[PDB]
Amino acid sequence: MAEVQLVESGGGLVQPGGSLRLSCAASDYIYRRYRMGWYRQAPGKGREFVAAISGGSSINYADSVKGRFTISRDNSKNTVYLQMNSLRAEDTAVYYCAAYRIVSDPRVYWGQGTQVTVSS
Repeated sequence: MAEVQLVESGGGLVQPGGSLRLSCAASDYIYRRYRMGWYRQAPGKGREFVAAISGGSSINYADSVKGRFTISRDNSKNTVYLQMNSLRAEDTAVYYCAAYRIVSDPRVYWGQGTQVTVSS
């Protein structure tokens, strides 16, 4: 059998113009072959794409974060990072890591989310 685990950290409270760095640590099964993405959801709104990496396609960013957020990964730690710069109040949301491999797995795996609050 294989273990599936996604662990997010790095959320917190900052002011407009501030910055954060989120991390998503994945089990080996997931990290070696799945596309890994960040999504976010504010209360009352739908969940939306932020950025993604790996899984056989190139890095992709949502329009609303291009140039301000940067996704990367460290194979020695099985971890994906989201460097978040120039934060705006409208970036306030729960940020979720997700893993998906649509050619071979009918399941999307989600972390439980980390809260990002941008408030003056």
